[PDB]
Amino acid sequence: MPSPERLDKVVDSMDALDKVVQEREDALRLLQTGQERARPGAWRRDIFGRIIWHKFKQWVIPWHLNKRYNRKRFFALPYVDHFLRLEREKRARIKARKENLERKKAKILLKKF
Amino acid sequence: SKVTLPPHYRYGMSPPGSVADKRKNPPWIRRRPVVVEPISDEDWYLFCGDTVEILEGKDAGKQGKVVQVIRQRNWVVVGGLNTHYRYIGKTMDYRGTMIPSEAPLLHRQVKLVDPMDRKPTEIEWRFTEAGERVRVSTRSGRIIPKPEFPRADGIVPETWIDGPKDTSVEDALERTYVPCLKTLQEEVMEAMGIKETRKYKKVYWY
Amino acid sequence: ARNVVYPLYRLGGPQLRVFRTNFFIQLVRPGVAQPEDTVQFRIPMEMTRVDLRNYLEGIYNVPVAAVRTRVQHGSNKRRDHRNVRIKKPDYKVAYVQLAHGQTFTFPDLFPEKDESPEGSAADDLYSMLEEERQQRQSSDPRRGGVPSWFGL
Amino acid sequence: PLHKYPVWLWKRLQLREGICSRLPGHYLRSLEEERTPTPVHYRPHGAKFKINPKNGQRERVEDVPIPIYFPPESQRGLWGGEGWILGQIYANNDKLSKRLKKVWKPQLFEREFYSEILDKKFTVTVTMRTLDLIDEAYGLDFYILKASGEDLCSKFGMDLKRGMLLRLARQDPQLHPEDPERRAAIYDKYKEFAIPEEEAEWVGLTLEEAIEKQRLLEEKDPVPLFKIYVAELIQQLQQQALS
Amino acid sequence: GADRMSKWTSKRGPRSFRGRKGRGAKGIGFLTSGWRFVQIKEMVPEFVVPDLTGFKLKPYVSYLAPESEETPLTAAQLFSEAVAPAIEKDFKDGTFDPDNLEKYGFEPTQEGKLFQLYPRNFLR
Amino acid sequence: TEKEFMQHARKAGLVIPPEKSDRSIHLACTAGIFDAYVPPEGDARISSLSK
RNA sequence: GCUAAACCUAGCCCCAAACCCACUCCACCUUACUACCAGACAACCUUAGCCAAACCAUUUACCCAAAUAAAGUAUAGGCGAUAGAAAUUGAAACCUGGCGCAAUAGAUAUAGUACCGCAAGGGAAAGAUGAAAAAUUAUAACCAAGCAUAAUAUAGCAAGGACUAACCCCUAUACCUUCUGCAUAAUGAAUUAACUAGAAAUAACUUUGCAAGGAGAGCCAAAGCUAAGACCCCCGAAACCAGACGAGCUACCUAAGAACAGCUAAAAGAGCACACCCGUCUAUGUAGCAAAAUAGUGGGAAGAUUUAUAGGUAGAGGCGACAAACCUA
RNA sequence: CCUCCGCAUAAGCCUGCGUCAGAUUAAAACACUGAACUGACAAUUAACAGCCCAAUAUCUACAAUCAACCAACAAGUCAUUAUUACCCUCACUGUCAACCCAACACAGGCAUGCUCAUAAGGAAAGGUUAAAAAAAGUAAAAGGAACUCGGCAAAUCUUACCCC
Ligand SMILES: [Mg+2]
Ligand SMILES: [Mg+2]
Ligand SMILES: [Mg+2]
Ligand SMILES: [Mg+2]
Ligand SMILES: [Mg+2]
Ligand SMILES: [Mg+2]
Ligand SMILES: [Mg+2]
Ligand SMILES: [Mg+2]
Ligand SMILES: [Mg+2]
Ligand SMILES: [Mg+2]
Ligand SMILES: [Mg+2]
Ligand SMILES: [Mg+2]
Ligand SMILES: [Mg+2]
Ligand SMILES: [Mg+2]
Ligand SMILES: [Mg+2]
Ligand SMILES: [Mg+2]
Ligand SMILES: [Mg+2]
Ligand SMILES: [Mg+2]
Ligand SMILES: [Mg+2]
Ligand SMILES: [Mg+2]
Ligand SMILES: [Mg+2]
Ligand SMILES: [Mg+2]
Ligand SMILES: [Mg+2]
Ligand SMILES: [Mg+2]
Ligand SMILES: [Mg+2]
Repeated sequence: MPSPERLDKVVDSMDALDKVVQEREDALRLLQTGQERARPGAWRRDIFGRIIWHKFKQWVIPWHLNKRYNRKRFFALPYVDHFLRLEREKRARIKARKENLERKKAKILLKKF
Repeated sequence: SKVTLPPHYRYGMSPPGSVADKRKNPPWIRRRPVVVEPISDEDWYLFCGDTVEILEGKDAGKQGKVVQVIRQRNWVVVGGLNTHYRYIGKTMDYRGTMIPSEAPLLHRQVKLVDPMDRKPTEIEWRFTEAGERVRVSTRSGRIIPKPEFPRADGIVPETWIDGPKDTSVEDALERTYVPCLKTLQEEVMEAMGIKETRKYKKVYWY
Repeated sequence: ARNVVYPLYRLGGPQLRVFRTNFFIQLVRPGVAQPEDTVQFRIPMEMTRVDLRNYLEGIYNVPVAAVRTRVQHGSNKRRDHRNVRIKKPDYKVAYVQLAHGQTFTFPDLFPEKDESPEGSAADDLYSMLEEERQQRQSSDPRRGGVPSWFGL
Repeated sequence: PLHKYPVWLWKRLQLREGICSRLPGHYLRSLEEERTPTPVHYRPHGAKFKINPKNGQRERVEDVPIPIYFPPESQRGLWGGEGWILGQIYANNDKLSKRLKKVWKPQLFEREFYSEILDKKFTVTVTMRTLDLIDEAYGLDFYILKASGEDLCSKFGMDLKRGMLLRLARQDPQLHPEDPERRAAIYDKYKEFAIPEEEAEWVGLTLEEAIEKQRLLEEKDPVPLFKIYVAELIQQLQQQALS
Repeated sequence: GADRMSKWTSKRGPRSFRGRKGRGAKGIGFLTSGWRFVQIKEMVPEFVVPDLTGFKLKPYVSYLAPESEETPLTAAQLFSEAVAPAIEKDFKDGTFDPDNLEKYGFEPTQEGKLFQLYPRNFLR
Repeated sequence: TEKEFMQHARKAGLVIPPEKSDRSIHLACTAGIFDAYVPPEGDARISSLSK
């Protein structure tokens, strides 16, 4: 390609324009409604016991009579606490091994230098 | 453009985005990394463009200028001083033209020299009370300004000529924004004359 | 626009109008034989026929007659070093045709290699290399193998 | 690695976290009380020390509870301190035979009661011990209001208790006007309790129901920042003008 | 065995699966009882392209443009730039009323006008 | 039973310094000579002091 | 000298401290990686089993409240292999490492990647020059198992005694083990490199220290008490329970379809016979084309026949025109 | 020379003998260069089958087998009415191939239509000599089961008796 930098320049220019218009929209929404993130939702717990942010899909009929939305469960049920504890222990082991690696690197740096 | 580098990639003079770099260490070999001095960004006094001096080596006590700096392994090169010998053009029946190539050096082997007396002198970072941050000497108390080096854009602004697809300057700095309580969509709709009579009914969100 | 949640249209609602679109079409030269009226493009995976017609008649203002698109599946067989398949990004090519019977060909952006400006940081090295090649290539088989440096 | 807190303190940690920490003090105390119930399926020992035969030496004795099971039919109705006992029974009352498993079931009598505080009849599959406790407590309302949460072992009992407490606290007209003397006599008969309104609403609720109620009370739609901005602006202009 | 690591496209299922999968295309209508498509003209995204006749602005900026500091455009700056002068003007004379604020651009609800911000009725 | 041969290299020096870089080469000489000196034809005959 | 041998770093295990996290836009409960439509039913339950008592039917620490002495005391226990407290003096806040290792070790990990089954799941080796590879230089070579350089020369468990010289002269039945007796024609072995197999109490022995007292609370004592040293293997089965998975091959059932030339067609769960369903025999191979094949001689082929699609019946069972046949070789 | 094959539909990962450079090394059971390859170029555009049906009440016993004689039994594969509301319209999934399941480029297996051999498609043989042995094919002066436990491949074309 003769000049590939022009493509990246146009890309970052359009990204900056998108960021500017999004910031303007957010400022106008805060000055009018006063709530961040135009996509509504709430913190709901799924079956896997993970605290995720469920996004609304915007339906026509309400939720108390829908057939497909009622099949979407939102409860942990006492059988995922063990899996959550095991995941927490695994992440704790990961963090401890990372801290041990950092300490070993610091010791090597202090020993050689 | 944006390629993810390995966590233990060896920097060997050549930039990561080159054919020789991909030929040297392809993403398949994980050789022993080289531990370097953990130098911060505020203590890095030597730049690219200022004159330096080789401490020891095959030609100690000589002066020279730096043309490229490396912050990953603290590698600096001198403008045709501590160099060796190699060959550029090499074929299967004829090769020659010996062109010397520079060799990188460490920060412990390079000291900054003041242009007043041309002598090696340790330079510290003394924050001036005027506002800016420059380099002040230690045993001499002298100031060494930042060397003027061309940026990586490869173009100087003292002779730039605006092209066909390049705008001027009196239009990019023209105050045309009017702060109001109107969205961009409705504004560009009412500015072009687009009207709408019907409204939007009630909708749920779940 | 792509990757944007579309508003739910109600029976009798306003017209769905988009201002800042997020579509990137690519004019690709046809590989096989094609007539003079059929033009081949490349639209993203989130674009239909009427959307392409409006995009071509609103910006470029090109009279479009018919649009026939299809999905192209990229290759997936190239293996890396750790024995893993490499997935190629897919795309959707288009085949639009003009309306007023106009003709359109694909010019070349390349036959113009007449450039020889002043080169000091690139052409000088090549000039030195070719001069050395012309001055060194002077072997003599009658010598046998003795160097041609000693004048004695 | 090792944990900082034991595995039996995570419930207390979650209660002391954030959303579960905004609960009132009385509700948290009633939840963390944890008191042993009354012996039903076993006779408790008299004194803490019992003189056993064969050897003239005193030894300390203790009364251990019986792990009983509570089916949802117990939570729906009003049962006593009994339930399902999933234990084991030998053959001919001897340990030198076969160890079989036997599960006892209480007796259910579908009767009909009449609450004086609520003035409404309910059909509850009552047993025998519950009827005995009602007869000893001189009515159903007294049996419901005197027995604590560890004695009903049912959700309907706690709901009835909370309803009676709210009716006695709010002083809401139970029956109807034209005869306030009956309502006055009913309120005077049940005057040895009178739990305040701010504490009677959190009696018998579970953890999930309490969290839901606290979230509904602490809902509050986000107020637009325009009002706060104009308030700060008018305050600043008044401060810069009056000086 | 069959593949597992690859995603589920539209070239894997039999005759009963080609159709309901798709490639994420946005529907602009529905179907009827005669195997026909009822396309609604109010569901297709209409591209609004303004006129580009007298527009003197190139997509590339010249290198002679001076740089400046970068700062986000928060809501407080827009408020103090738009509504603050009008409020100060109407209060300095003696006619401001904290009961009505609909004359400054504030809307108590979003169900009155068309382009709502919190539910976002406009596409992009 | 699935191994191949590695080590893929070439023995030829191509161009790579000036391909998208900001560091040139500081030479110390040139290609050939500036102007070729033409000695006199009677140099061997007049190899004395002067004539 | 070819084959090929070593070059340390991703880090790996446990301590002390600290409580650790989860939306950039879109998609994720139906055929997850799918924008858009009318019955809201879905958790609340003694775990079991192996082993031991030389069997085994009672029994067998595992129960999640900090040490110790009491104390392995009273007790429970086919009163036996074992289990086991309580009452009681009491329990000094804060400091950043390895008398552990370096790719057959240490997490399996560069990774839960390839590969196997529809499925749960199982699951392995990787990377070595250099300050300057923008130094493609000339060197640093030298050691195991396999080879040429440099084949054999009569005789003999490959060995010893020897002489001026390999053979020629004499003697001499490989290695560990269940076994009285093994090279026996019993068991194991092609080599090299890495790895792999004696962990511990009461009572005993020796040597310091103190002493009718010893011992850093508790215990012992008619020469005792404290401390130290010294000591007791590895691998290899059929069986049982608990939590999840399978009728896409095969057994049965259900709903909608398809298949069967021609002749004799006696009206037919008729005959010969294409395609088709199964395979009685010969010959070929058993590391083959194939972890069940090749041609005919074979029975049926208008019906108790075969088949494309979708669903259901699964182990204390499913199914069964009953072979203890089948339930992914 | 074979065609006991091929072309489409049904099921199936989806780019798997088109071009270019490398073809020094690497996979062809050896070579050319290519069905056991590295990177770049783009194929397939629907009309084919799907993506389906606004409700309230009500209606549907005289098969198919040329369906016209006759004849049945296993008693059977197809249909509407009254009312209310609705005149915006052509979007989406694939159209390549020498291909699937068996660890494979396997003498194994796969549902329907088309001429049941043709207009589809491929090569039992690398060369040299004719060792022994083995396997697959034609027949033989006289006997035609006298060899073998038994008619065990084979071709003639084959009757009667007994048990179940
Ligand atoms: Mg035993
Ligand atoms: Mg105690
Ligand atoms: Mg390892
Ligand atoms: Mg391993
Ligand atoms: Mg050797
Ligand atoms: Mg001898
Ligand atoms: Mg041994
Ligand atoms: Mg043995
Ligand atoms: Mg023996
Ligand atoms: Mg032997
Ligand atoms: Mg033996
Ligand atoms: Mg052997
Ligand atoms: Mg089946
Ligand atoms: Mg059967
Ligand atoms: Mg028949
Ligand atoms: Mg037949
Ligand atoms: Mg039988
Ligand atoms: Mg086709
Ligand atoms: Mg096979
Ligand atoms: Mg042909
Ligand atoms: Mg051949
Ligand atoms: Mg041959
Ligand atoms: Mg004969
Ligand atoms: Mg005979
Ligand atoms: Mg025969």
